[PDB]
Amino acid sequence: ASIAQARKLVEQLKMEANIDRIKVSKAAADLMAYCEAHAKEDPLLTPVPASENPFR
Amino acid sequence: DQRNEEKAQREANKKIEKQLQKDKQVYRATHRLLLLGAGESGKNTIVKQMRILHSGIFETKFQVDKVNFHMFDVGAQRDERRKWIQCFNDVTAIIFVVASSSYNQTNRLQAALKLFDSIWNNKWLRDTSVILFLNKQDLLAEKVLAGKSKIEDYFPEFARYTTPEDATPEPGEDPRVTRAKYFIRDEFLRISTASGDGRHYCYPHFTCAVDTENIRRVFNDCRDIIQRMHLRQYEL
Amino acid sequence: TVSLWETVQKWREYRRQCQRSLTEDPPPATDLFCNRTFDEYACWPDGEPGSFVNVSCPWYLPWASSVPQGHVYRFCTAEGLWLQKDNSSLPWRDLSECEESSPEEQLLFLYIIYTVGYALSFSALVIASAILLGFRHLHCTRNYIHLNLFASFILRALSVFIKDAALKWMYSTAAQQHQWDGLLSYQDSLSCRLVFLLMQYCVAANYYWLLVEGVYLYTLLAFSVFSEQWIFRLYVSIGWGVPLLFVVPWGIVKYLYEDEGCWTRNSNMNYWLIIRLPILFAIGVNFLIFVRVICIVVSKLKANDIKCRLAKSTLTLIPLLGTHEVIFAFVMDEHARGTLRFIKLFTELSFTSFQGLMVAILYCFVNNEVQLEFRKSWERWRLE
Amino acid sequence: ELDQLRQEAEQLKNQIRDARKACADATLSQITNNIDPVGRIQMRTRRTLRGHLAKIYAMHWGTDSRLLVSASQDGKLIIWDSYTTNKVHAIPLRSSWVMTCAYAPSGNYVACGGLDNICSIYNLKTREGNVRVSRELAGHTGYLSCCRFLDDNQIVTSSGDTTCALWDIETGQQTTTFTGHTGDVMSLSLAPDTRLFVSGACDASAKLWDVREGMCRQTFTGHESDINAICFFPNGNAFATGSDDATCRLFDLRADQELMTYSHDNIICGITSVSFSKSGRLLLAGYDDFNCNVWDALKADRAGVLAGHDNRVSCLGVTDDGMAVATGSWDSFLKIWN
Amino acid sequence: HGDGTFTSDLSKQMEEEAVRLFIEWLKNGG
Amino acid sequence: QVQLQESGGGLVQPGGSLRLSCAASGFTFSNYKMNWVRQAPGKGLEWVSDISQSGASISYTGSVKGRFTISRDNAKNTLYLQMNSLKPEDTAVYYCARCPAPFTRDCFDVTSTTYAYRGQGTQVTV
Repeated sequence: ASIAQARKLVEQLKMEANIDRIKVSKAAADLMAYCEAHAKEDPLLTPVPASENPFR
Repeated sequence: DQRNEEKAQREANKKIEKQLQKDKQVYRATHRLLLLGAGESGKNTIVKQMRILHSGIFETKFQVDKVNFHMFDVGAQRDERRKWIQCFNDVTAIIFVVASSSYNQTNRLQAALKLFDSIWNNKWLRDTSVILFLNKQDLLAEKVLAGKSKIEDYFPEFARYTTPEDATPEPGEDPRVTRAKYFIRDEFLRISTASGDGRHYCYPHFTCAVDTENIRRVFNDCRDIIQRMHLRQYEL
Repeated sequence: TVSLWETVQKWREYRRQCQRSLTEDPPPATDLFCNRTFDEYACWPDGEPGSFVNVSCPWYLPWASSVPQGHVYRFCTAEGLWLQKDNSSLPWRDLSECEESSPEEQLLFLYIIYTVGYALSFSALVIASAILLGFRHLHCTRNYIHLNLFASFILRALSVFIKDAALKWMYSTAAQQHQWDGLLSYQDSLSCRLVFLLMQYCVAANYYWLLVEGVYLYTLLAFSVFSEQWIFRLYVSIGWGVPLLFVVPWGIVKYLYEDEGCWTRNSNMNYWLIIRLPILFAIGVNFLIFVRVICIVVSKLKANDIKCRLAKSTLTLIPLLGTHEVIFAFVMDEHARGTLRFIKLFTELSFTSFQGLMVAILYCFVNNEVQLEFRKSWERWRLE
Repeated sequence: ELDQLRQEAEQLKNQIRDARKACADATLSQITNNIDPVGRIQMRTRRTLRGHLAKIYAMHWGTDSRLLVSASQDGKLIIWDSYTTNKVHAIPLRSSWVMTCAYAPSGNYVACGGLDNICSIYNLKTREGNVRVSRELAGHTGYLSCCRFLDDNQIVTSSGDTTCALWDIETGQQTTTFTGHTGDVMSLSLAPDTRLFVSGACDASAKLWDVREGMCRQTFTGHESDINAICFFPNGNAFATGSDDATCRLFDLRADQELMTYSHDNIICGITSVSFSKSGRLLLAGYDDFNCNVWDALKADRAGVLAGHDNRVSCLGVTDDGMAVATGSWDSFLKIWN
Repeated sequence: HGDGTFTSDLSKQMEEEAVRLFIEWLKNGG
Repeated sequence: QVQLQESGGGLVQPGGSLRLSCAASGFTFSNYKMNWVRQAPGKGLEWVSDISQSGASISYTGSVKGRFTISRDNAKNTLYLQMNSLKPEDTAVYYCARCPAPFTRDCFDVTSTTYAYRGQGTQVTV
């Protein structure tokens, strides 16, 4: 049984091995670009006036 | 219009508040208990005797002197408890059942002591009292009277241990049986008297699986737990 | 004892027959005689010139009965006139035979003590009441009972301040001059009586909220579990409404049979028992609760330095139930005399005046929960 | 041989670490250093929803950003109108030990579960008008920690038996089982397209699952202790995890590695709940020390604190329209923040 | 109670003082 | 990634010593309370010894008192178990286990059958 989980574990690592990984700088840029593209429509980031705030 | 809607919503809100207030009276009138024990602790026999006198979790409800008790027994959960133990942070007490004859899994009693230590020193269970059931007392007596036990082998401190003066031996009890009993209790009280700090308390009891006094023992500890809580709030 | 109103009635009665004497009595038929007069004190019959004029002690005096064989004398001579006092216009008169016939400082000492005590208790409790009300996390049945107890202490202190002022307005220079003239004064007024009726209710209400504190604490420990809503209704009803059941009958009895002195002087002690006995009942029951709680406390400490913790517990529990009253409570007013009366009044007045201050400190200011709130509020504001 | 298999997994382990290291050009903090700080984020308690008797483990916002469901250990599900603070429903639970709740996107159903090992489905829109149980999904051998609806007929559950399950609610059966975790699965988070979901477990790792294929695409490590909370970034290409090691971390799916850590020396308690703001610039985390910390998700700076709760902050939720945040707590109160 | 007993004793003391003052006034020809 | 590597096991005659080392990586070693557990053939997992974050508080199971000593070096991120005068019943696989959460007095589940923060043990035969 301990062998059985080992072979299943190795097979899982095979799938995780054969994946395409983008560059971290490229990944960081996408999250950076996304937050900038949606900054104006974030009510918590930009405090909205107390006329369209339902909790105000 | 909108006023018809919002008045309807307040009409629905008051039916809920009326029902929630009723539920609050029942919730405060019931004492919730977590029954924790190893499989070979005798805890299942304990649940069975209370059932005749009156699944990821099993619940039993017993009433002592018109006081409601709701006891919850874990079933079909893994031995990993560090997450689901936090659900019982506000029970009246945790009933920890220990097989006291299990020192001879090599050392079940040392495992029971480690579990009690983790329960006692968990940040979310700091205010939760523990009722300690030292269960296999009949089996402990029979084992230690035969001379094959050798508690010193698993607990070398038992060689130099002496029965405390305040010990109350049961009638006909051999002093060796009495001495073995109180040593294991003092194993648990060494953990409990450290870090208790007058917020939660340990109520050890020498039990057997078929004791009819067990529901009374739980009832008397719960009333002591409630009284100590009230006296703490009054700074008494 | 004789009152100012009863004295002015007799003196005005006294003036009426005397003025009849100055007219109905026949002339002396002898010339060169000292003429009959009436000063504001004594009625003077005319006398033969050359000897004393004998008139008894005026009977309107409260001490007139204590001097039955008293006689005011007056002397006129063949000059035909009375002899005036030296360097004075008014005639000479000898009144030693009819002469007038410290509780003040001790009662001043007492008034100063409880006025200071009640003022400090009043100040601390309004601060403490705000603290319990301010923090929403402190809102519970226990603190609701405490808040009603704070109100009873605050109302009692206020009723004392109003009561003390009413006694001053009742014995002022104008009030005296008005009862001398026979004119209506603050004493006749109905606002005067409700002031001392207010004292009786507020003092009794404070005693019955000390009773509710004990009864509520008893139920928690007696393990008696109840509908927490109905429980509270019965408790507010007892704390504020039960005193009405014996204070209103006291006012009714006072208004019908002893309506004098603005309901201040306990002339008939049976009528004063209408308020005292129900208060004694609350004191006695709350003292039994005190014993039963300490008996519970000692059992808990025996299981887990008993004395220092028992002392802290006994000393902190005393103001919450007012158990300092049981010392002199069963020593009735009818029998407390001399230094016994002063000591009984001193403990009762001094300890109860500072009891509100004690309660505000031991149950709000040193309270761990209250201290936790100001620490975290300081921490929350520190995060700004 | 077990040792031969054990060594082969270790060797591949090294290659995946080398592959991850090869793609590490610059830290996200280096890319983001030129961005302006968001400043001090000052949020106040606009609402306090009261009515739960015992502590709250779970809340979930409705897709209307107005209704929300919360689960308390008193055995109650309460659906609130957050605008009016009026309660719409009070659903009594058969098992009081509830650990999770979900609100269906349609608004017609809620789900809850806990120590009974069951996902109970509730119909909010019955003909009679009384909320009744639609289904009980049984098959987990450990407690349910999290559940999220995909639609009215599919829900994904995570369990203390170390598995995740996809359910067909009509038949009440598990169509797919997600295995590969070794500890309790504590939390799950669906991708915005609901084609994938991530789970964080007590093995200190996070896994990305393909719903239709029912297989683990990726496993993410870097945390030291149990992961309690997980949430996708809004674009669906990243997610954040909160752990008992007292840190939050951001993982990028396509970079296949940890991207940033959110921690401070003053913080030594675990994170219970995490959620992103609407644009993903703010990461909000509930903590064991009764507080919520607002993080600058791009700069790893504490932008703010929510400091209202008197007990453990157990659950978190940001509305779909981004207007408000809800915090549930062990003090039995829900707070709404702007 | 002590408040009622203190007030009663003080009112009797004040009453007698007012009574004495009224007589002390008469001798002054008021 | 949390990883614990045990070494130093072997075959020793009774009364002979062994020193076990646990190389730790992937966590702040100084923040955690460390454990030693064994598993004898045919039996369950058994707690042996634990050491606190600084190395001050130490506990043992009674069967190894005065016989095994537990030591930690936070600088090198290593856990030690010096075993003296071994007995045949000490024969087991010895696991280095870490307590699940940092800065905690309680230590839950380290003897569970599928505990995560436990290494692959080293065999000791006496």
